[PDB]
Amino acid sequence: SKVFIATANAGKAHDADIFSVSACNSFTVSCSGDGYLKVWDNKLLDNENPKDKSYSHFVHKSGLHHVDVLQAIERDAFELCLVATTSFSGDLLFYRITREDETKKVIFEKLDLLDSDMKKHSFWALKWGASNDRLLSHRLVATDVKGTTYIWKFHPFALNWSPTLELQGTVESPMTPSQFATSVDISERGLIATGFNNGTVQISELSTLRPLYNFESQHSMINNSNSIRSVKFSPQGSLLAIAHDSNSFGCITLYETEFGERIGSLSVPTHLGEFAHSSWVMSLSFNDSGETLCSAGWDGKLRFWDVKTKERITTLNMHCDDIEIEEDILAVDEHGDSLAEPGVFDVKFLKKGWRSGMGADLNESLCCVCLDRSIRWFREAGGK
Amino acid sequence: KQEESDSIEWFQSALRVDPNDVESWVGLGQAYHACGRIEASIKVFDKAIQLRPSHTFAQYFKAISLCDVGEYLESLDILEKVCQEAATEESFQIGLVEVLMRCSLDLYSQGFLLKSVSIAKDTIERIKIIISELKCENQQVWIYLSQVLRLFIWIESKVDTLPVESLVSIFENSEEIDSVDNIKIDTLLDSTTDDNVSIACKFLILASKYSGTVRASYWYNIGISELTAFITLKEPQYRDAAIFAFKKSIQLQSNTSETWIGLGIATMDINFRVSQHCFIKATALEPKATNTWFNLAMLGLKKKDTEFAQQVLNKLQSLAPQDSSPWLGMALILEEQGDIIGSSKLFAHSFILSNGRSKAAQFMYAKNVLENHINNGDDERDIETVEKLTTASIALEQFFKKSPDSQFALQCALLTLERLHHYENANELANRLIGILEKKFEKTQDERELFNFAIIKGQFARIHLGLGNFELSIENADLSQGIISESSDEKSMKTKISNHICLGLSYFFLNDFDQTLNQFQELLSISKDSKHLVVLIAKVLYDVGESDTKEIALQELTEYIATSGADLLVTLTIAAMSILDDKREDLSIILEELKALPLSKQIIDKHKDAPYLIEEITKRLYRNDTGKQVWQRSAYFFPNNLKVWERLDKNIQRRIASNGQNKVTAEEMSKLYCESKNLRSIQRGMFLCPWNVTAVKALNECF
Amino acid sequence: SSIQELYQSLKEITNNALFEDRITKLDFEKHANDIIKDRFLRPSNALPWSLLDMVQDVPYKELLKVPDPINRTSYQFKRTGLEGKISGYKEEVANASNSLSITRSINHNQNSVRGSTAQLPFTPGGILLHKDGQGLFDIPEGMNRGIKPMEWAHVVDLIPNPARSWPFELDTFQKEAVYHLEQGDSVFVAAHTSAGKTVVAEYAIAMAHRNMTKTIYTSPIKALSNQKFRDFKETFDDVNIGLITGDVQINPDANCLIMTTEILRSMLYRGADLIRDVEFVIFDEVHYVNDGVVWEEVIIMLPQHVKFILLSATVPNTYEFANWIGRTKQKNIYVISTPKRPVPLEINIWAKKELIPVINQNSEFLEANFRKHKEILNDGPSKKTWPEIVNYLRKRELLPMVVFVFSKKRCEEYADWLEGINFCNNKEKSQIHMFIEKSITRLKKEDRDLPQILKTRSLLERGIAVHHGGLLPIVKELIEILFSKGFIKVLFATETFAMGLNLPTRTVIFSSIRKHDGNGLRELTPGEFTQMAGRAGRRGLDSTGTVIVMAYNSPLSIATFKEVTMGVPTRLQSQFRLTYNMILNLLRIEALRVEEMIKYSFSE
Amino acid sequence: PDYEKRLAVLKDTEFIDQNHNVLLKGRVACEINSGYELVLTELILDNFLGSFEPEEIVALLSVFVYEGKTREEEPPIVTPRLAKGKQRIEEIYKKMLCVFNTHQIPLTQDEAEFLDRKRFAMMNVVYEWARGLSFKEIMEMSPEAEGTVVRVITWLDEICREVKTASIIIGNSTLHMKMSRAQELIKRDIVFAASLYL
RNA sequence: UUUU
Repeated sequence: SKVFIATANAGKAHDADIFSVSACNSFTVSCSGDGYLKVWDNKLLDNENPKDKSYSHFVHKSGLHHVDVLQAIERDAFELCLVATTSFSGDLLFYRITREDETKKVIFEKLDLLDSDMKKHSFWALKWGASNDRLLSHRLVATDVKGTTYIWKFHPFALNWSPTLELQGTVESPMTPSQFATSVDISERGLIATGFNNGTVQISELSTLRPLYNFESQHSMINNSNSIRSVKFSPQGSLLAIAHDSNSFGCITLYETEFGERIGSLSVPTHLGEFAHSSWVMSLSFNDSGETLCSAGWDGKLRFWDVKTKERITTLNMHCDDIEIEEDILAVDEHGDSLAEPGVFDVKFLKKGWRSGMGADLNESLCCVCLDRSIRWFREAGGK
Repeated sequence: KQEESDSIEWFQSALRVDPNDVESWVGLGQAYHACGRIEASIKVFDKAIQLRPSHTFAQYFKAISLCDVGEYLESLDILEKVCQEAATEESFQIGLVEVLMRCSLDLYSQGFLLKSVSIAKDTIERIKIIISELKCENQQVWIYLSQVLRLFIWIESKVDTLPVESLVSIFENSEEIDSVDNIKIDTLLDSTTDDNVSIACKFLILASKYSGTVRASYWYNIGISELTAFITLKEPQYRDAAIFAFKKSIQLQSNTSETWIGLGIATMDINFRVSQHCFIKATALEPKATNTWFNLAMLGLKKKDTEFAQQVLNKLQSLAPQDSSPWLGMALILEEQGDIIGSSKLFAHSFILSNGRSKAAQFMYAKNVLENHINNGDDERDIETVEKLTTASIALEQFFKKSPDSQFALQCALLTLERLHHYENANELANRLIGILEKKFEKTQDERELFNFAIIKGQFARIHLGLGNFELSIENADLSQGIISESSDEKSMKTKISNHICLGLSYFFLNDFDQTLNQFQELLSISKDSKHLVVLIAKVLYDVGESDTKEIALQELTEYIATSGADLLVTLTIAAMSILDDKREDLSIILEELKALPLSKQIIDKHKDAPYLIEEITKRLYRNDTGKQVWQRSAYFFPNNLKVWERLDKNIQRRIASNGQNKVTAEEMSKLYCESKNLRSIQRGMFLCPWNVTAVKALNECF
Repeated sequence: SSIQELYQSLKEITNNALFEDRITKLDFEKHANDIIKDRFLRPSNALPWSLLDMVQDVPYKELLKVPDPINRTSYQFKRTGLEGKISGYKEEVANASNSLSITRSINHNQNSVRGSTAQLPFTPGGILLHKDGQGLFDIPEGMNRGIKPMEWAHVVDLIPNPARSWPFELDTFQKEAVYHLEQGDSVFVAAHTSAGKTVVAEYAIAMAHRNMTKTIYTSPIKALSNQKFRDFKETFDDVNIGLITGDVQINPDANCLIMTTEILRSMLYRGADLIRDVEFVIFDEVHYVNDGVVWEEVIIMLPQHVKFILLSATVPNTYEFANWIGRTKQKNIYVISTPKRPVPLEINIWAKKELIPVINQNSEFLEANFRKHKEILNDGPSKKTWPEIVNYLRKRELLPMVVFVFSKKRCEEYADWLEGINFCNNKEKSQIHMFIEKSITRLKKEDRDLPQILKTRSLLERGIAVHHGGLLPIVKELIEILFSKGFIKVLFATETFAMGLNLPTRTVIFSSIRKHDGNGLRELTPGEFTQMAGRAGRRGLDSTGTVIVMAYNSPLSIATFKEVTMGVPTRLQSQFRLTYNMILNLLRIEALRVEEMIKYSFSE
Repeated sequence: PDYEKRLAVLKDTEFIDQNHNVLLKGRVACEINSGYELVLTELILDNFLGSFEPEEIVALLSVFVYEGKTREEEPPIVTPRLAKGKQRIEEIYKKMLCVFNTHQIPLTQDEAEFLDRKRFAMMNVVYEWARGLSFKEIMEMSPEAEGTVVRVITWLDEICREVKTASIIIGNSTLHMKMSRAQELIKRDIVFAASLYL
């Protein structure tokens, strides 16, 4: 991944901050603080505004900050697409996405999968675990404000549609008193990683739900900075990338999950020390092959790293004037503050063939949401 | 006929005539491999496998090629499947062992020291299986075993994992040099009082003896193993055996550089002329090797000839600028001479170039960083110093994985972790150090070790004080004070002061025996007088609450002020004490004092504690007078200060810290977002710091 | 109220039946002693560095590197019988910084594409100290003291299972080149531009792909690399191609890699592992001569398993260079030359609104027509001459036309004199607008609004464009693509546009026959004119190629006209040079001494 | 004879010794692949560039990539350190010309007229591009066309790479960090836009 | 006053 070309964008897509983004083969999902959920069609034609092929639905008045989509072919012909979101109030909501036969419009259907006793908790993070030959049932993992990780199993059928969520168990925080669980991830090999606000990461086994490792990524414990913002597993390898703060700096550390030992860190010279970004790292993403890592920075840059050599490859700069339609450009916010270099909230790699359009048919894509309330799409030059 | 390049065209023509010949594809791939065309051979083997999936040798050749290009996972899977399909073939098993060993060595070189030992154990298990079942013996498998056994000696923190059960059966299912080393299987089995590392090295020297080019290689391998044992254990018989083996190997061929390098290494101290001649011969044999020059430099340095070492290191730097050894040698030379800045720069360059592959680079970098920042008078707000300490701590953590139980490195790491507030790792490190010292002093039955014992106990008490174990801290402080009380030297006063501080603070915090704390702090004040020490003692005495304690604290603070002059910290502490004690005359005097500080005393006060104190005193003496004028003056002098704009305008404060003008943390930035009292900004600030109470409370209070 | 209570209070927020930016009801604004006590009079468990400064005190065999073991035994496979299958094995009896061999070990840490100076190169293809005292050495080499303790080229006159097939019937020279490549050696083709030299390169790439090897395509101009990359992307199926630049690498593990000559030379001098699998290196535009052209050094430095395919224009010095290469590298190379052009070219002179032919199809000069020209006339273009010629060619349907002007300013000046002439319909204008809009979507609004882009867009939407070296590369690429699409009718170009590029044109017009290069005005050499005037006919869509040389109120000299239009063509010249970087690298490598490299050269 | 004279010049400047062994200066000059290796090697060998900023160093190195065949009056320099570096480079080049003329080596047209052309006329443009100005303002203040500026910056990228490697060889880490920062700073926008054929 |  060396050359990235912008293919489409949509400024002023949402009315508030777009905190997360997710993609599937059919569409891309965005959640914002205004309480809406927008579905963007991935199969665009030449000379088509992205906002023309978009559909929105209102979920919660308090806004949404996490989103994940699960798409799979559950039977010979049955197809299910599920969207899970969590709100600022702490509610976990599930929606089924389907399309009309004639108009081809997207329909939203709300699902009820949590019992009354399960609705008393405040969830923060979530992640869909799809079937990857590890076990025949899909998985859902979430964290709460008390530090506990929950694991479920989703059963679509009881072909008869009757979804049901079955709780497998819970994993508690490794330290007393409990801390805030800020991020969570699940791998294809059956591992769960959880990040905490004190800088501690815990890894537990999916099958038996018992802790394995407890490594501490803090540079120094002089101050109470250095919380964990993002934890990501490598798609095929035994590698775990950690994004953590360092007293106004952003750091990335690499660990190997077979034995849990520190491998190294990614850093570049910035206006000394070992820091990857100037402000903070808010998101991380691996490509399909697991050889390139993308970090979204609060400073307004997308940096691409070589995993094996731990060296930077290229940098993408974000500007408010990159929006095609000039009437959608948001130069200043509601307080007159500049947005010429807006920070990135989330970044996502799209698989080959997911996103079609201006030459993006045979190579990997990329999507990001920024502070100017915009959503942007890129494509990798060349083919594969 | 081994004329591989000549058959490429013939195989290509035969393949053009018939594109479905599997043997033509196999021959073309095996010809490409010997011509350095590894990727083309990989593709050819893939093609042949696609034609005939049941072909067996094609998968083995593909696995070897994948190992050559460095793809260990796919080759390991292929070879495991092949060995499962047919376990009778010896070549397949040997190739699997080879790939396992190469993968382990590559992981070791790449820094994956925890999986290297596991793969080495797997390789040893496979070798045991081969020897026990197939009853097949060859030189290659023993060389592979010896290469694997070096991983356990190199990674000494994981030496207890060595499979001593499989190795016994490996050495029980199969004389000139035996009289020197006396290393035998029977002597190995009937041994006692032998350390783990010694047994590891003795196991290393049995695969070399259980395996004229071939004989020369055999004797050179035995000599290399004995040289490794001599370096690791420092016993003369290993040196004699190594020299004997090197002499025999030289008498066999005498046309290889490595034998001369080994002979020069084994005779470094017995005679320097012999080592010089050996290194010159080795350099003349192979001029493209940069190790001989470094060995000659080290030999010259061991004889205290600095000019020769400097010249050879200059030549070596001209030769191999990317290697980290010449920089280490130059740094050592400059440290011996007396230059300090250049030595630090060279140590840093060596550490950066090493990339974790050198223990010595890590150790010298950590020692230099500790030396340069032990009494430098620097604060904890300097990013560069804290980052240097963090890098030194990481380097020492990497160092302890290969060579643990080192006293000097353990003490340096203890000091670094004390500076870094990592009180949990320091506890384990100090436990290991105490155990090592106790083991060392319980054998020689000496008494000179009691001096370092007291210092280690004092450090261990400080670690407990930091962790919060007041009882153990008091016990260790008492032990250290008792062990050394009549001594009068430079290293005793520091330990005495540290023990007094630990005792007083530990009693005050939990024991509530304020009389003992008062006695110890009085003794400390009698023994020393420094600004920070007297300020800490005054704060502790004030926190006690006794009227006599407060009087003593104020009196000794004023005495220090009279003796050493005026300082901002002491004045601020006195002002705080007066404000908490409600002394109107003292408050007015301090308000007169605080409002006329020199500019030097205002540039230093980066957190504007003084203006806050002036505002607090002003509002507590003149009803409700507005004291914002000091904030306006401070903003006039310091418009780019984050603290001054808090009292004047939060918009300016949010804007200034927004885009990198000042360095602001996530909690502070989240506080700035929420203070605009807007739904979007409140959501932003709660997303940044979800555990903040004010953010969630404001979001709840919105609607 | 801890965080748990606050988060429990949040769940009471019930959804009701547009977004509104709400304002909180919380008020952010004598317990002031708690802050003072916590800030100025709070003892702590963690001792600051000030106290550690007072209570803390700081407290050759292992620096060596023992040589690694050695293994001299290996395995050999002995097949048996017809259709050889592995029957038995027997036990029978070097890094990048030590050996020059191709069989040295591969280190996976370094780049396999670029390399490093820490690696020695591979062996190029086809190219006392004992101061003993009492029996033992004491003086190392290079010092004054010890330790004091203290093979031919052939000319050809003009496959059962071909690796590539084409619909049309191949030319004789194409068939000869394909046959000689199939036989397994080198070729050296010298033919006119747009005569079908790309067929040879395509067949070479297909042959390499069949044999599971790789190909390298080099050109001395970086502008041609992108065009060739797009062309081979569109042409080729089942084979992947890549592009290597100074910084960007696209598909590094591709069968075909396109780069420049300097990148290949830098790769060669640093021993990149890429050359291990490379079978062909193709040298295009060999005839190019400018005072980046370092292809001879590449020829010298290449390994011995690499073959050569060299594509060039018609020059009379081919055999000398072919023989030099064959003798130097011990390679068999064949020389194929063809003067045939698919579209005949006719030379005309424009004078007094009249086209007067002076050289017919058979390259025969016409003295009577030149005399007619000279007498009819009895100096540069004016503000009313270009529209007249444009209308004249529109009346006779002689578009598209290309005018070559050898100055940046005069091209733009001439294009502005065509105001009031339009060549596009409504649909054509809409399509051009759409393409321009879709091309510049990767830039910012500030970049999209540059005056050059606006001016070019104004010109492009009428069928008129200008091509010269002072434009932005994106503007030049847009102009070239739009011209290839067939939308542009009138174009003013410099010599940049006369090199290997797609150029469908029906008429070529020369503003002048004098070019100012270096120091001093100079009349065009026959090679420059032949290359520039040789692009005036489209194969299969045009019958003849019209070439017009313009005279403005003054007759053209017959001597200069004959010298430029019909004269002895230019010859190939050697551009080999000596540089301090070259000598220093050779001295550092300590192999292939500089004298040997110099003596193995065309000049010597 | 040209090779012998070049060897004599290399030995006279302490790049090699009497035995033709490559010295430290000769090792650094092996990595520079522009047309002026010796001048750049002696510019970066000592600690002259210690006080400079990354923008100042990247703007100063543009003399080695700009042909200088313009026809306008140069504007005054933007920073004093750029003028100091210009003086240093001119003095080094005068000394090199003296050395070359001592051994009677035939020079090229560009080497002979290095100081007779306006090769320092693009320092301001490169400095302002590194600072972060837009291309419209850069073109408004430039004395050349768009293609010339694009070519100059594209070549300065490779110059920065070479200086990174040379600084790694020398033993200077501050120069390495400054070169990395400058390389990140200059690579942006329309100058380094993706090709329309990709 | 082209090419880079």
